[PDB]
Amino acid sequence: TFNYVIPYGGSSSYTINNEPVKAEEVTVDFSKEPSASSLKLADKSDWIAYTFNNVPLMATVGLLAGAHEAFLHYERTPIYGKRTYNIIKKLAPIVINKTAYATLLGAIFCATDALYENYSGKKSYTSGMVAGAATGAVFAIGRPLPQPLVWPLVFAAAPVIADLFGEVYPESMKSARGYGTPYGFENLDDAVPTRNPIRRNPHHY
Amino acid sequence: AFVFSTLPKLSVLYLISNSNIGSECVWWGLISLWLGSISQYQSVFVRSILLYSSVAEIGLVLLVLQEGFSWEAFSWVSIYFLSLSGVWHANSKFVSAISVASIAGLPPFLGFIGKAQILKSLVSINLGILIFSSILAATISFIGYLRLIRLMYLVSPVKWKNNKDSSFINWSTWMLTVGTLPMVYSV
Amino acid sequence: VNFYDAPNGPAVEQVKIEDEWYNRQRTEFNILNKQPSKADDVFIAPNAVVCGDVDLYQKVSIFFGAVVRGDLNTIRIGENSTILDKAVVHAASTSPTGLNAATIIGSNVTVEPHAVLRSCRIGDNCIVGARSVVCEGAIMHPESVLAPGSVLAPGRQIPSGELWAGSPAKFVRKLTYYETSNVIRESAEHYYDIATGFRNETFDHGSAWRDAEAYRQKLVDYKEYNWVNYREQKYVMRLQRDAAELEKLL
Amino acid sequence: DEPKHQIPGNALDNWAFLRTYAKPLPDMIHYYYYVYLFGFFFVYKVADFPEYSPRVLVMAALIGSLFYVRRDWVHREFKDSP
Amino acid sequence: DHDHYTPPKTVFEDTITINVLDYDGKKHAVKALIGTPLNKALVEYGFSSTYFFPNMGYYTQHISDAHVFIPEEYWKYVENVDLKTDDAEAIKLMFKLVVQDYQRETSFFASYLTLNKEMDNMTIGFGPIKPWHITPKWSFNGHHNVKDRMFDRLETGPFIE
Amino acid sequence: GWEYAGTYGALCGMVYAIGSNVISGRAWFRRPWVHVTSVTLSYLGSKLLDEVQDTYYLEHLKRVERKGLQVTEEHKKLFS
Amino acid sequence: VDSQAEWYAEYDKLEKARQKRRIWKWRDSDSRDEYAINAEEPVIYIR
Amino acid sequence: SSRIAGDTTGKYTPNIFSPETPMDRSFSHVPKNPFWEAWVFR
Amino acid sequence: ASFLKTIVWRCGFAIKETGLALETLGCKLQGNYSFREKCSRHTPLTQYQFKAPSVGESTFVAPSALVSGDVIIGEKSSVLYNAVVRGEFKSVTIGEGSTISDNAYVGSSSEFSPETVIGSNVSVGSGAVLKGCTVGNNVLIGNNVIISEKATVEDNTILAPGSYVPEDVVVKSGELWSGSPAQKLRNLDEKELALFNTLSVGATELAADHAVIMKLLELKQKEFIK
Amino acid sequence: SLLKNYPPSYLYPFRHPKPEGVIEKVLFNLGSLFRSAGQGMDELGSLMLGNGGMQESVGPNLAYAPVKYNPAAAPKAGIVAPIPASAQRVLGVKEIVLPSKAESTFIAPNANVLGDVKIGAKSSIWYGAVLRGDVNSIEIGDNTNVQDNVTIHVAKHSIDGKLRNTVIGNNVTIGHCATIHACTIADNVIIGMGATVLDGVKVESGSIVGAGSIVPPNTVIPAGQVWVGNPAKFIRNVLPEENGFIASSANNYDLLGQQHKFENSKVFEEMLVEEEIAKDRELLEDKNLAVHQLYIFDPQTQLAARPR
Ligand SMILES: CCCCCCCCCCCCCCCCCC(=O)OC[C@H](COP(=O)([O-])OCC(O)COP(=O)([O-])OC[C@@H](COC(=O)CCCCCCCCCCCCCCCCC)OC(=O)CCCCCCCCCCCCCCCCC)OC(=O)CCCCCCCCCCCCCCCCC
Ligand SMILES: CCCCCCCCCCCCCCCCCC(=O)OC[C@H](COP(=O)([O-])OCC(O)COP(=O)([O-])OC[C@@H](COC(=O)CCCCCCCCCCCCCCCCC)OC(=O)CCCCCCCCCCCCCCCCC)OC(=O)CCCCCCCCCCCCCCCCC
Ligand SMILES: CCCCCCCCCCCCCCCCCC(=O)OC[C@H](COP(=O)([O-])OCC(O)COP(=O)([O-])OC[C@@H](COC(=O)CCCCCCCCCCCCCCCCC)OC(=O)CCCCCCCCCCCCCCCCC)OC(=O)CCCCCCCCCCCCCCCCC
Ligand SMILES: CCCCCCCCCCCCCCCCCC(=O)O[C@@H](COC(=O)CCCCCCCCCCCCCCC)COP(=O)(O)OCC[N+](C)(C)C
Ligand SMILES: CCCCCCCCCCCCCCCCCCCC(=O)O[C@H](COC(=O)CCCCCCCCCCCCCC)COP(=O)(O)OCCN
Repeated sequence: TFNYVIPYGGSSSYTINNEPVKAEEVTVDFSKEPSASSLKLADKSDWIAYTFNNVPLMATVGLLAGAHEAFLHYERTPIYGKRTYNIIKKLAPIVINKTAYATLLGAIFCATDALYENYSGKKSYTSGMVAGAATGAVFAIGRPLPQPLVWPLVFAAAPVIADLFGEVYPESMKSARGYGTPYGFENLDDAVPTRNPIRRNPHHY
Repeated sequence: AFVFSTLPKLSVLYLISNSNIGSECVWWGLISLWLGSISQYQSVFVRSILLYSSVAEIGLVLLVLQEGFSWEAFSWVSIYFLSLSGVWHANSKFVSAISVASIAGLPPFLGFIGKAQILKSLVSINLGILIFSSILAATISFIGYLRLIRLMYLVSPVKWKNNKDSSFINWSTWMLTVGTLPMVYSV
Repeated sequence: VNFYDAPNGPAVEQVKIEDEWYNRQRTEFNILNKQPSKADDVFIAPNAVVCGDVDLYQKVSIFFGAVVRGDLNTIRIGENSTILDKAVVHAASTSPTGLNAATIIGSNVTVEPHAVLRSCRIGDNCIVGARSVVCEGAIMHPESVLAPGSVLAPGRQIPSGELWAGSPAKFVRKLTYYETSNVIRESAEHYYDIATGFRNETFDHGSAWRDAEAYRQKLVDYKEYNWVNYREQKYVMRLQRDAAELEKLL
Repeated sequence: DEPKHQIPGNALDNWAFLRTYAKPLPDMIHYYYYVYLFGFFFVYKVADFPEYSPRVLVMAALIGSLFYVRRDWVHREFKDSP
Repeated sequence: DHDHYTPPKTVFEDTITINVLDYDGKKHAVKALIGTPLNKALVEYGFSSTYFFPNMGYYTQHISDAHVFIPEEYWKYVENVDLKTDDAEAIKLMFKLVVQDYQRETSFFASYLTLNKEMDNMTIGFGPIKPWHITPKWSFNGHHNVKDRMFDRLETGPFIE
Repeated sequence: GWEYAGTYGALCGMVYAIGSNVISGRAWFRRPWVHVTSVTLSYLGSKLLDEVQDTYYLEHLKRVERKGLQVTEEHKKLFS
Repeated sequence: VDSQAEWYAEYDKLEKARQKRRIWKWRDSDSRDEYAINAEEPVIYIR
Repeated sequence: SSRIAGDTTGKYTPNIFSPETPMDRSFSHVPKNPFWEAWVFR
Repeated sequence: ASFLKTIVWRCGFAIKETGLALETLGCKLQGNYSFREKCSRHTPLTQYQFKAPSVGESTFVAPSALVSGDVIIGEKSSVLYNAVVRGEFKSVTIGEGSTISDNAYVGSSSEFSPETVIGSNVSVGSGAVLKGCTVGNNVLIGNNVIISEKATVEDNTILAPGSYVPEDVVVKSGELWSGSPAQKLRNLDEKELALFNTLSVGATELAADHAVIMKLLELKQKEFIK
Repeated sequence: SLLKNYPPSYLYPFRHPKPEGVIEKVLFNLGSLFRSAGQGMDELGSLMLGNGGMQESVGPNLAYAPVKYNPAAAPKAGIVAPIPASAQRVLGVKEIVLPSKAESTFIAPNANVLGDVKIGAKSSIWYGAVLRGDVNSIEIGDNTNVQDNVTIHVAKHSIDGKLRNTVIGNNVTIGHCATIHACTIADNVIIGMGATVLDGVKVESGSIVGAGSIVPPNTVIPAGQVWVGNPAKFIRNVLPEENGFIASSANNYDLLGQQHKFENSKVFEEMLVEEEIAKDRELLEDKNLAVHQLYIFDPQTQLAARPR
């Protein structure tokens, strides 16, 4: 409007609908659909199955962290001097404990997420928040004062961030095209494509 | 360090774009973006700041190039070359400041156009995680570039060697300032 | 006479002062191994003489008649410091105090006309008055002013924020906040503006060479000009000296 | 004289704590070799990994960030003992 | 009001000499002014550029530091540093990269000690330093055989060689 | 394409001459020859850039028409 | 000063620029290997 | 002990070497307090 | 106006700079590198932009002396060797019969310096620093006398060698002043008052002899050049 | 030198030898055209610049400068020399007194030494020093250094017959910016920087005059005394070590004078050649250049000495 007399923006009729018009005459899709593996892992029906399918990721991350710390300890120890102690006995707890703690935290998160979703019966943000909060509570069992408040918050926030930018964002902005005519405005006289642009072939790596 | 951190990249980007060498995985560019930004912020030495900036940016550029945006990577590499030339061949504080600003992506300089091409490409693919990471990592990188600006004009008197060999350096600084308006069509 | 171990070599041909028909004084010249260093915006007046290991920082102005001799030791002039007319800056080989004998001049220091500074430390934002002598080992602390016609005896110190005057310099008054913050810096900026003005009207190679060239051309036309390979003559001279020194028995 | 921030701790105790970083420093090549090797094998393996939910991925990234130990931390605390 | 003015002391009165043991083992008498940091006093005397290293702090690289051994009696005059700040990060980095094993309980950095009247005739020694690198221009190979002076280096600090 | 490329280029050449003088510590008016050379070269380069951009715009229009984008006469007018 | 003409001219210029941009944004893959998407293009390969 | 720095006629000069303190803008500054300054810092 | 003169100066300077550059290029093409000789580029009467030193016909200005900016020198006056007369910032005026001795500085180059006025029959001693001051007629300045800005020396006065005249101090007529803070010593005797003219005429005679010798030096230089 | 095939342009940078090639001849003629057009443009610009036209000329050599010979008062310190016939038929001066200097003496080009000035061997007149012997003779002894901006003056003896010549003894140091009138200085004296010695003052041997001190007229400073102040007054007697300092200072300034004489005396062609030597020293600092593998260069003159 760019005036001071009437409200800015506009209004669209709710009664009047515009019949959908295809973006192009022929649509070629270079985006592959989700794999059967993805759907299997995503299935939260059985909490135990869901947990056991998704823990490998947490275990791997714990193993990488433990390997990192163990290597740092091993690198410093001197080869030239003989050591009374056994290095593996010193280093094995590091890796084992890190992997176990990571797996336990990821198990708690996955279990609570599946159990809440089943009990509630709906896929919602709350399920992620309560799983994160429970994981952060387990993380901060014996930590000083600030940490009990901070970790349940950071952990609860992480599934919120994942849901907003991993699931809601793409579905929200699926229609936008970028070529031909703007999604909403097809009356405007813009070049109309016979086929959609294919910027890349479907990936295979 | 300057010639081998810029020139080699063009060949690899051309190979990737022309030979369809792209993967569905976004972990490597996301990692490069975050690691580079955090390491740039925690680095005391100025050479490490400049080296980690290239890691972060080339991670983002890798993510953009996998999705088919060849034109934007070829324009980015040229702007990045011109931006890096004046910071690396440091002789004048002003030339170095304009270079750091262009690498940072400030709008009056050509560096803004180069970063804009990548960011514009990112919004087309519509991946939320990449956009969020990009914004936060860019802020962290900006703090490192502000550190560089602080070191030159706000910390202590600065005396540098009089290496008066600015072959293309004056031209590069001019091309950075002036080039924004001609290349505005791209973005 | 002839220094044979000089960095650039011995002098093949040396002209006597009696034979010179024109003034050939150079504003910046190297004394043996010691080379003066200057920034791009340093103004050295044609009359001024700067020799030896003198480091001139950015925005340093050397006005007409000033001699900055860095033969005995190093002289460093800080940013935006102006040496005015007929002011001599010199360095002693050793100081009486026992500290470094370099003449270090800080930033925003104004050396008024005819003031002599030798082997002294002048702090930032200082003014040395006209006909003021700062002797070897005297340290002037920052934000201090020495009044015209005053002598700082060897090994003495002027504290910060104070005006000193008298032949045996003594405390006069404490400088006000405004004077220290603004007037001292402003004086250096004014003299910088004057030097910048002088620099804008100076040509890279002024048309003073033409007179010497006319003589050289006349000689060339009358075939008296000779082409001398100075580099070869320097090499030959050094070889001859080394042979002679080896031969000498005492 | 001007007001200044109070520094917690005694001067000699803080300096002693700072001096625990002055230890034989390994070369970074040893770490880099292993990271390059395992990273190459990891990239090859990653193509075959099952597709994970974004939420699980983000949680794994959080856990990895929390469990990552800075190289300086191990360096300061490393003791050659059982 | 109007109390008695205190005339300043002459340089002779306020010069303290410190005996500094160099890397080669020679003892040098370094005359110094009270109120100056040790690093500056050492730099002015005329020690080589190899004996000093830039302070490895985010914004302190212009300062040139040295590894020094301080006698137990003068530990009080060293300056306290807050661990939760970045000055501690500077000190930790210099210990990790420069001092390394050559560390001793008496090891300190020159910048954190300020010369005073009570430090007259103090004996200090340069502590051994490991090869370090920041930029190709600012580095130490490990050979103390250059005969230049740190004073003669006009460039303030490292940036880009 | 751009109808102000020549003017922009001349002004930018001025920007080069003044900037080069200022960076080196000289005043803007120094080295007058540099000013004419810079102005002419920048003007020509700006013009050349505009033709290059137009040429690649037309190449793109040809390519898109071949692919199957049903560009109208007015659209074919947009790309000079 | 015909304000109506100026407004319509400015709007037209912006609309033409938007159309040209959208036409420009229609970009297929230019990979040399990707012969399928670019079958109609006239290219010669020296290899 | 004091003198008028300002000159309305325009012939103002800073007598940096004057024994007497100029009555410049610094004359009217308020004296600070060690404890008030520390309170401000805190 | 001033803007027109500035534009005219900038145009002429640009043309002269280009001409000298083209001459240097011609020398480079010929292979002659005489342009790179660093010789004394000192000019006795330097001009800053359009402000040039006005000089009388009978005046003697030494070659080593520097008269800069708008300096009006009256007839029968002499600026001797290595004397700096700076009138760039503000104008400097020298009266009839006045002599500036060797290694003397007269100038008005401070930011707030008043216009320097020098009266008739004023002899400035060797080493005196005069900054923004008015000197009256028949005044003898000492060897190292420093006169600060805004100080006025009245007629028929002698300043003893080494005296420093602080700012806004008026030296009265018929008096002798001395000391770092100049204070009146004694009233001038009649012989000193009469001595001023003799000193001035003697200086003028010496200046004439120096001028003749300087002309001889110019003829010698001319023989080599032409 | 190892090689004799060096390009002529390299061997004679100051002036290239006469052009021999066709291309070189064309370049020479073009250079002549460019020089003439440039001088024309220079003159046109000088017209716009106005009065003076910013013209520059070579300055006279005032280090060894003549003074008008007085038939009445014969020269005492300097020699008298005839002036070229043409100048005689124009100027009319039969003879001119010229300074007298020993071979070892160093006189700065900036310095102005005029008329009746006798300078001893190993003495140095530094930059900006004006020594005027127009009216009376000035005598400087051996190993005496007149520093920067010093003015030495004389007067006429007058009816009284008071001697108004300036005699400076051997091993005397006159500090920077000092002004000396018609005074006598004995041997081994240091005059401080800024000190003004007025007429009639006798400074005895071994004394030191302090910096910025005005010694009142007709004052005899006794031997081995230090006098400082605006009205110079005795403060203390010279220490035994300070006599050694005096001698050391004189000897050091003698060595300094020799070094400065050496640097200043080189001819322009040599100075240019040395500038090229220095530039090539800077370029050749890098030791990974291909030319370094071919030969080892002489350090003082960067000419190939031996193969590598
Ligand atoms: C004079 C006419 C010029 C007008 C047009 C030019 C075309 C005709 C060439 C005529 C020569 C003029 C040179 C101008 C352009 C250079 C191109 C070129 O030359 O080849 C192109 C031309 C054909 O290729 P093409 O036109 O590009 O089209 C091919 C396909 O379309 C596939 O190619 P494509 O990549 O172009 O595909 C279209 C592309 C769309 O691509 C484009 O839209 C390009 C946009 C143009 C940007 C221009 C900047 C590029 C920088 C290069 C500067 C030119 C350097 C000159 C080098 C050669 C010198 C002759 O779509 C894409 O998505 C691909 C991405 C492309 C890269 C992204 C563009 C961004 C570039 C970076 C910009 C960032 C800004 C940085 C700074 C900016 C500040 C203002 O080749 C030839 O005609 C023959 C080459 C012969 C050259 C030398 C031979 C002559 C001498 C022989 C012996 C030499 C020895 C003796 C020496 C003699 C002298 C001593
Ligand atoms: C047997 C050999 C030993 C190695 C074992 C394995 C060998 C490698 C095999 C395969 C390697 C490929 C994959 C490994 C990770 C990729 C990184 C890499 O390889 O670079 C080379 C790297 C060395 O490179 P460098 O350039 O020499 O070192 C640069 C640093 O400055 C180094 O200097 P620095 O360590 O002294 O400084 C560390 C600095 C460096 O900074 C970083 O680490 C940046 C990384 C940040 C995230 C990285 C991207 C995350 C995206 C992951 C993508 C997958 C998920 C997809 C979606 C997730 C969306 C984000 O970070 C820190 O300051 C410590 C904090 C840790 C992260 C900071 C973020 C905290 C956020 C948490 C918020 C909670 C606080 C709230 C309360 C606060 C109160 C106010 O080598 C390794 O570190 C490998 C060790 C493997 C341990 C990784 C632990 C988990 C791995 C996956 C989790 C993903 C997060 C990454 C966390 C830490 C990774 C460094
Ligand atoms: C914008 C959007 C972005 C998109 C795309 C952007 C585009 C990208 C690329 C664009 C690049 C732009 C930025 C780069 C700029 C290039 C760099 C640059 O500016 O120059 C660098 C370079 C830097 O010079 P430098 O800073 O002094 O350092 C070099 C050292 O001297 C080192 O010394 P050296 O040993 O190396 O000496 C070699 C060289 C360097 O030597 C020199 O530079 C010494 C000075 C040369 C002599 C003075 C020039 C004479 C006339 C110039 C006119 C100035 C007018 C001002 C005052 C008016 C006077 C009446 O000598 C030369 O000049 C070679 C050229 C041959 C011409 C020489 C003159 C010939 C006689 C005059 C020709 C015609 C007379 C007509 C009228 C005459 C008077 C108006 O400048 C030049 O080399 C000058 C080149 C040509 C000289 C002027 C010739 C103009 C023709 C006369 C005017 C007639 C109207 C012109 C139209 C018709 C033409 C005939
Ligand atoms: C549409 C254009 C916009 C797109 C941008 C990309 C297209 C480029 C268009 C313009 C390119 C201009 C490049 C500017 C280079 C600047 C010139 C230069 O670098 O000169 C050097 C050249 O230095 C050299 O090394 C010279 C060696 C080679 C000289 C030139 C080679 C010419 C080969 C032929 C080129 C013609 C192209 C061939 C056919 C296209 C001189 O500098 P120095 O002397 O080393 O130091 C300068 C010192 N100071 C400035 C401080 C006074
Ligand atoms: C950058 C965003 C990060 C959040 C920052 C918040 C502050 C961090 C503190 C940590 C707390 C954990 C994160 C909680 C934020 C979510 C907001 C709570 C609101 C809420 O509980 O409703 C849920 C939906 O909100 C939602 O989950 C969607 C709301 C989106 C979050 C807010 C977006 C803007 C916040 C940015 C503010 C400033 C940015 C700087 C950080 C339930 O929904 P339901 O569907 O489950 O219904 C129930 C049927 N069972």
